[PDB]
Amino acid sequence: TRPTVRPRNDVAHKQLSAFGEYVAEILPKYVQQVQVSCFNELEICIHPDGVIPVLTFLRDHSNAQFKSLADLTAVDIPTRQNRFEIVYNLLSLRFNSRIRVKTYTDELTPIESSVPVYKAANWYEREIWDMFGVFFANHPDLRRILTDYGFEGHPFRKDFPLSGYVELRYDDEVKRVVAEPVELAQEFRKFDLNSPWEAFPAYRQPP
Amino acid sequence: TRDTQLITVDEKLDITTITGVPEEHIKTRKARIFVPARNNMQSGVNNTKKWKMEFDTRERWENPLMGWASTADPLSNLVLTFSTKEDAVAFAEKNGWSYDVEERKVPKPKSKSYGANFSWNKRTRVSTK
Amino acid sequence: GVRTSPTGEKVTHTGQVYDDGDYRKVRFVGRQKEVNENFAIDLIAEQPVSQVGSRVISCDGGGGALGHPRVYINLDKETKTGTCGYCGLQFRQQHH
Amino acid sequence: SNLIEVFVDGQSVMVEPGTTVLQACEKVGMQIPRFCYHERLSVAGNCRMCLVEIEKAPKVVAACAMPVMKGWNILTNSEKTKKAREGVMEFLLANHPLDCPICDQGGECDLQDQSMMFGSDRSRFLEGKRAVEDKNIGPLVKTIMTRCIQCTRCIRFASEIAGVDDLGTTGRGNDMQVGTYIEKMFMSELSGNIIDICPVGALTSKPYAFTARPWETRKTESIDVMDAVGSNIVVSTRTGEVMRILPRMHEDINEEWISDKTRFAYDGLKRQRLTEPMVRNEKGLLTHTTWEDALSRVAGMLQSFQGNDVAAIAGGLVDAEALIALKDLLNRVDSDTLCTEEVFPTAGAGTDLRSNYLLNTTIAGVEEADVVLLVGTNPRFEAPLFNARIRKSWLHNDLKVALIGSPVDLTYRYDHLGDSPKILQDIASGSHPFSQVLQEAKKPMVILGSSALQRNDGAAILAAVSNIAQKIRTSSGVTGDWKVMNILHRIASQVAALDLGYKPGVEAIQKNPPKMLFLLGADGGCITRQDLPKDCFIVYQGHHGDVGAPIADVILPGAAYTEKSATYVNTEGRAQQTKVAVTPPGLAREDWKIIRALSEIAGMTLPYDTLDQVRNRLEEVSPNLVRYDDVEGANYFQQASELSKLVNQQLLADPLVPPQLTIKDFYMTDSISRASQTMAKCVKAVTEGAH
Amino acid sequence: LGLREIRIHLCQRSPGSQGVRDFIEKRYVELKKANPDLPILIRECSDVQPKLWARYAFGQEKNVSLNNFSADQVTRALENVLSSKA
Amino acid sequence: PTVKPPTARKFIWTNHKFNLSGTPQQYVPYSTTRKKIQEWVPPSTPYK
Amino acid sequence: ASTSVKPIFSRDMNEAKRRVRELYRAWYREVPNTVHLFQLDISVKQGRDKVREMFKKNAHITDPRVVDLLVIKGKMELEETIKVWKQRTHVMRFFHETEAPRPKDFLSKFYVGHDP
Ligand code: SF4
Ligand code: SF4
Ligand code: FES
Ligand SMILES: [K+]
Ligand SMILES: [Zn+2]
Repeated sequence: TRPTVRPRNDVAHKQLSAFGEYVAEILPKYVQQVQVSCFNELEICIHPDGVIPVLTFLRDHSNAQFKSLADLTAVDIPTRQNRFEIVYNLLSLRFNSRIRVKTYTDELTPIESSVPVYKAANWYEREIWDMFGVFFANHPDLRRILTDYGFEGHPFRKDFPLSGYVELRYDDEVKRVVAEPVELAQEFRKFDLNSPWEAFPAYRQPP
Repeated sequence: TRDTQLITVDEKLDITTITGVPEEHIKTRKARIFVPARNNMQSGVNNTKKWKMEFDTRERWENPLMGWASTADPLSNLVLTFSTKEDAVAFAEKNGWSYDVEERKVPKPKSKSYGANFSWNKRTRVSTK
Repeated sequence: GVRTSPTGEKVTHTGQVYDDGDYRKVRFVGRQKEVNENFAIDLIAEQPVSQVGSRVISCDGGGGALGHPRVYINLDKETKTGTCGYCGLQFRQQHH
Repeated sequence: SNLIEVFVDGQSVMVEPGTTVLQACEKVGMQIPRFCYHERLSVAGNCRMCLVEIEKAPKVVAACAMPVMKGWNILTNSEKTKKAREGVMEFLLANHPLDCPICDQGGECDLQDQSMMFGSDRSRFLEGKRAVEDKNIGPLVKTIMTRCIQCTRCIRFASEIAGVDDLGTTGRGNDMQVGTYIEKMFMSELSGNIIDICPVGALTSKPYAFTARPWETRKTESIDVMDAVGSNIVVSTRTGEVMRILPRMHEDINEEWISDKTRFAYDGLKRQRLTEPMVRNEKGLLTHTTWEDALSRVAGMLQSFQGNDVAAIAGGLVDAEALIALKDLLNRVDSDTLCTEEVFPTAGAGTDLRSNYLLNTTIAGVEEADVVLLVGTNPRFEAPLFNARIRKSWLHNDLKVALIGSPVDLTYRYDHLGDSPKILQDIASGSHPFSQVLQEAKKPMVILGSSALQRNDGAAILAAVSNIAQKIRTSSGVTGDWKVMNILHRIASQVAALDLGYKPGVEAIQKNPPKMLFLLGADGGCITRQDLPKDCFIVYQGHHGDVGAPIADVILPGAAYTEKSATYVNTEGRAQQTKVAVTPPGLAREDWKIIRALSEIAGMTLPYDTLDQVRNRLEEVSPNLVRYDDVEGANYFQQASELSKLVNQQLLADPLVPPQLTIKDFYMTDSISRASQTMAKCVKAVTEGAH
Repeated sequence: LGLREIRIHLCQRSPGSQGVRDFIEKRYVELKKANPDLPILIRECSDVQPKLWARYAFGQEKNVSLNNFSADQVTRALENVLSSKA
Repeated sequence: PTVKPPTARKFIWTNHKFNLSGTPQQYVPYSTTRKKIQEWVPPSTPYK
Repeated sequence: ASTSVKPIFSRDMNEAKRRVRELYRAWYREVPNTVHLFQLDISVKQGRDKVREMFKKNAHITDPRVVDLLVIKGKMELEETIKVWKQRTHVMRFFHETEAPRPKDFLSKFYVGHDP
């Protein structure tokens, strides 16, 4: 085949598609959309009420057995009404397969903690709360994990500035480290890099 | 539908108090919601598809040591992308930013005729090719 | 080359020099103003013009792939030399 | 029902007859690659980059020129189309020079970008390349013609848009060259636009050369103040400095063009700038001081004078926010002598009715007119983008143009009726034969230049022109909604001042000389110290030290149009606002904030502390001033004509002579352009020569 | 202490400005004759409630809403402004 | 270099220098560009 | 409808207000220990006035879910203080001791710069 072109795997594509329909048939109450990517990754998009039921089924069902929570993160998309996309990446050692489960939320809508299903989720959900400000209901110990104590804001939101709002220095008069509004000797230089010509016709959107 | 018992909230959605933004950069800022103009140096139109939100420009000054451009504006580089004008307005309102909206400027359809270059009795006849 | 201002400060090849009342020259007291003394504008001017026997000549700066992108220089005008946009070498058509 | 059905990759689209294949693809959001095609130029069809496969047709067609036929399926992504693009891109790059690192187009080059998206990734061209001599066409446009791809856009622009036929092709085949053949400078008020349309680095801005790369610039969308057209622009800045001015498309104003003064005079913003407040010392010399001290001196004088003892003149670049602030301040000492340098007759309605001083037909309405009468104006230099609109209609709508005044070169042929103003009497009465053409016309348009109203008999001329307009409009021929009478302004601040109730001209100040004079950017020199009492206290507020500043007692450094968010109303009455691109230099301040600060020191605090509040104030004086990008129609031409006929004034004998007769008078007309070193080179080029 | 300026704001099409429009078409010319040196700024803008602004000495301003006024009510509103100072 | 000497150039230092930090020969940074905005200079004579 | 939303903890403002008052009491009683434990140079009165100032600035909220998140964040802040996860620098960051007072009147801002 073409030496520079990634080869397609049509068997895995068909297997993942069939299992995606399988999941959607069993949990119609929650599954909103199922898709398989051209590089063979299965995504299950669900209503946020289905977090615990869907994850529990995927972990415990005999034909699923997704015992490992590889990763749990969020994505901020300000143009959406529910700006926060919550992404669960699961691994099945029994069937040597991965699956992605996605749901959504806004700044004020809690999501149910998945710690009951995966104890791995404990710190991942603290990170989502810290970095995105998404609240997780019934989390055993929800608090910041990566930011400074007393830090204000959620810095992975698309509208949080790259350099933040405050900066630190040691002040000799008060004999301690103090926080002050950020000033930069050199402002970060924004580059406009996007070409004005379309690159990928296959992804064109209706006018 | 749901087994989760919902509540009714008629309040206008406002999240200023829970975003951590300093008071200065909510009330004294002006957000501009617009579709970027085409860069006239090129004919490609692919950078005129989405709505953008930017903020009012503030002072930049020269660093005494090197002459670099310094700033005290934390929002000087923040540019948000939106699918529609309504999405951009909704985002600005709930964040408490004052804003202006500029309507999209679509080029108007033109009447193009190659044959017009060779008119028998009209001024569109070209003197050269 | 390196000239000096009335205050005694050296002028860089970019023309920079603090004027009389600029406090910023205090940074040089007890230290020095780093200035590069090989002005490229003077050095390239010392080079002689190459006489060639064609209307178009190409320059890659010498050394092959260690030079600059290869460009072709038109030599039709006889009122000036053809200069390389990359390295500044000059060419002139002999006879024609 | 005339629309036909065609398909773009199988998706149905309904298009009107005559639509090209390229335009059909636009409707479904697909942009065909192009080089020679430009939607505002005549079709050329020579680059062949737009070639596309029609389903079942063995030969590819030039999408930019081929009319689409019913039932055609356009395959914009088939192997046949993609191979055509790769082949054409290969030919374009064979002789192109390896110049991207040293070429200013790099980073915003259609050849670079379309090579990436539609070309191959490597070369199989193993020969030597063509090299071409450079052509000198003036001090604004640099030429590196080895980069030219012979798209002929510049030739078609110069011929069709600019009305100049100096650019052509010489030679044949691979040695075909774009240029002027002889040594000639392409000096036109629209010349700089050939930089934008040229898809490659062959034509570039000489003032801009080597200073920046496109990705590193920040774009501030703003408005031009070099004339009263109100051209939309993008101000490119980098690390707090203005780098260049580019056009910003506005179909109803400047389309995608700007004048050379708009494009290149920005370098005047870096010279002769007022950066600190200044007062006169004991030796009578201006010396720097603090804002506290300068305002206290001004506030002390303002508190001791009232009524006609206080007056203000507003120059041509003042914004509406500053104008209203100064008017409110002077009103609080019960002074109404708020004047502008640009005269507009106050006889009859005067400024009571907006229709009396606006371009009522609007700029875009020129394309619907079938006759235009130009009176006492050189629109080519007073409003270059408005003159380009007239040429566009002359070209495509076969518009008939007549001129009363000096016979200037408008770039299109017109009918010269003479220069005496008495011809206006003949046309009104019906004696003149051109009177019949106006009566025939379905949509006549009569344009009177603001420059012609600077004559001492301006009221007579305006009455004469209004008489012609009203005899036509209220009669068979023109619909009720078509507006005939138009004023063409040349000063960016004039219409806003008139909307706000300023007195046009300085006659009021001459009648009752004041003891305290505010010069708000007033650099025309209409009022000098020889026209004022010996002890007149003059306060100059502005951004350039030029004419007003040398004679002032206090200088208050204001901001330029690139350094503030300010409202300007163009010649049509359309309100538009600039945006801050860079903050003002040194200690300079936003102009309305200076007046607001002054009022607080003087104990007459104005009731607005923010920009939004002073704009709410603008709405209370003239509501249209905050309706941005909207043209508000003005009526009551009959009422204006009734008041105009009440006092009969006699025209003067001297013929109408525009202040600008040749291009040399175009470049320097205000403080910014007079400080521009680029504009100075332009004057030298057109006067002395290329040498 | 007297009147300094008059401004009349109105819409070009709204029925709430119909009376103000009638006043201009019928009576403005006569009003301007009697008051040759008084600024009477007529400013039309779409979708505004009609108003009469009167500016007196030293920057004091009064506004009177003219919404749904007849041409005769507008006349009397202007008469009060012209007669009574403030 | 006694066997393969470096290529000679007119601009190469003939006198190598060691680390000058902490001495009067130390490098001191500064902006190499010229002033960007020229300020207006008032006339040196009284108005009248 | 779109106004039918999922609550966090409180189903209405009266339930939310109870949580606010409980948080305020916890902070009010913590200040004396914080001043002693972190050996601060502020008085207990200064600390408690700072607590009151922080609660007042959010007095205008009428959305129970927003109030819920304010209380959730306020309780996290309290836990950081009580457990001594914060250091003295973090506690003193509420008082901005090294920041000079920025001017607030129009004239004072006019003299110093361009910002409103
Ligand atoms: S015109 Fe474009 S492709 Fe040609 S040298 Fe310049 S940047 Fe490169
Ligand atoms: S100079 Fe530019 S616009 Fe003119 S023909 Fe060449 S590539 Fe086209
Ligand atoms: S764009 Fe059609 S041939 Fe050039
Ligand atoms: K170009
Ligand atoms: Zn070279």
